[PDB]
Amino acid sequence: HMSYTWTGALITPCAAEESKLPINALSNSLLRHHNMVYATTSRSAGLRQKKVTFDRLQVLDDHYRDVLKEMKAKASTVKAKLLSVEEACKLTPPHSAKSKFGYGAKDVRNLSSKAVNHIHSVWKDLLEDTVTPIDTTIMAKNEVFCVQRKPARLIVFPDLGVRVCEKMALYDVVSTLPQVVMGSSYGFQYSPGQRVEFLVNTWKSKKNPMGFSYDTRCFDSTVTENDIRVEESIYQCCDLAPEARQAIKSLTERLYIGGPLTNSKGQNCGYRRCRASGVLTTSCGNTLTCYLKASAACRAAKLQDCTMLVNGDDLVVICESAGTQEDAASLRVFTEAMTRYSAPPGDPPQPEYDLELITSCSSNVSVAHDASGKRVYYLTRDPTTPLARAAWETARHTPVNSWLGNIIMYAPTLWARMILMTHFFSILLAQEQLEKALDCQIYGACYSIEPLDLPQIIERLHGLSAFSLHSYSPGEINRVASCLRKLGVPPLRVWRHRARSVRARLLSQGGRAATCGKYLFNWAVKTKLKLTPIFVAGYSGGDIYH
Ligand SMILES: COC1=NC(=O)C(c2cc(C(C)(C)C)c(OC)c3cc(-c4ccc(NS(C)(=O)=O)cc4)cnc23)=CC1
Ligand SMILES: [Zn+2]
Repeated sequence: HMSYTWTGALITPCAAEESKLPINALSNSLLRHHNMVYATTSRSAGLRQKKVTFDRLQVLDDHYRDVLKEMKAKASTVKAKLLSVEEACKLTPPHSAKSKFGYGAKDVRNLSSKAVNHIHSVWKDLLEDTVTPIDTTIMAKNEVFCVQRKPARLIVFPDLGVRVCEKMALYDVVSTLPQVVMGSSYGFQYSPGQRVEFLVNTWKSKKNPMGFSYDTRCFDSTVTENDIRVEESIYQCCDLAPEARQAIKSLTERLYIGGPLTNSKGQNCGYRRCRASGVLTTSCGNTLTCYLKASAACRAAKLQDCTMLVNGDDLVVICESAGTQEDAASLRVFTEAMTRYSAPPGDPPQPEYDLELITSCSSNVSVAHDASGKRVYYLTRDPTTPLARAAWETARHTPVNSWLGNIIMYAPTLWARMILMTHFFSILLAQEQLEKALDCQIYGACYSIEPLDLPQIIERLHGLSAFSLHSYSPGEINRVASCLRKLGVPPLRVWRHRARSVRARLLSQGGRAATCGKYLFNWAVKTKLKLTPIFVAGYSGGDIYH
């Protein structure tokens, strides 16, 4: 039961690949230590192949089937609708991978006869064929990081035509099922603001709180045939159209369980026997399989009052502490159970006795103060990776504007407000690309956002408080400061001086730009202004556009 079998054919790119940070005129106003920032390519694919290739041994006990029986009971109350070709076509990202059968994502979005005719033949094939493995494409992702050098992550996806079919069979499923089965444990339903409220209320609900996070060493590669069939059986509990059931069974058997891996150049690289990173059910499947293994492992560990928060492969549990030694013991039992279930860790979990110390989805809770001086909890993260990607997006146009997603998801943070908002707003002013809508990614889902609508969007995700936050924790201040030192980012005082200019330039433009300057940059001025008023699921790898 190997996660992958290989032939020897290399994972090849489509176009030109850049590993070194591209430098332009705006580069130095953000980052000086350019050699620190790199992007991954198909060059490092071989190392990834080695890492992701291992044999999986599973030992399923009564807690596992007990939890599963509960999940299947909740899943049977779900009703899911079969999407139409048109409905599925409209949920396709505009810069999604083109089909091998002619047409592209925009052809799809325009409901073009060539595309719609092809989508109709794939659907017919799924309904009349449940054995033939569906061909997938293996590709190295091009992602930006800071040093300490990671090998390129892999993306395995079926043809665009198959992807519109997955949308027809499972879009309403992956959207409604995780919330029913897992309830408040399902994280992809929360805004960052509601994610905080949940965590804080959870920590406050425990007498002696204890929290930990669980990082699976390459989760996708640990997902076995069993796990994918289990997922299908969960989906099959729903009230589904007969066409949908059949389509789910064929997509599972032919695509989701495994299949052959093809490079961009058309060769066979090998065979997959685990989770495909670029399928509609990647997020949902991973969330179900993580929650199923962790809930069962919580019971195996006899963990008092387990409160989970699962997002794909990221797990955060908050429970009742039994002292640092018994808690350390319990987590070993948990890690033993998780490994038996074929979900071992990279770094084994550590008990945390302070909410602000648990690392949930590369983020953590932190405290600052509002206008009234009231202690306010918000979500932040290490600015290293966001700032390194921001540097890439200063000289290169990407299909995903990470700086835009980082401004959205981390709006009340010190770093996103001071550096990211300032830098990119001066760029948008200079180019007059302020009214131009930009494509970004949130929870793995593709979004087209008008940058001038940012104060409206931020208020709706965090509240007016995000525009009034101050007096940040010294632990947070120091993480940012040390990061600014690492990458060679100008200090915060430089950014406050720059934000005054951005704000002054923004008021002069009037309209939404004046609101942008008034709400986003109010923190920079010595004469403050009275700021007034103006989430369902995660689709990581799912190929979804809203
Ligand atoms: C640059 O654009 C950004 N867009 C985003 O959506 C976020 C973001 C933020 C957060 C918060 C803690 C701030 C709420 C996340 O946690 C829920 C997020 C969790 C994820 C996430 C994605 C995939 C998976 N699991 S998987 C690999 O597919 O199996 C698990 C979690 C993605 N983005 C998250 C940050 C930056
Ligand atoms: Zn039992």
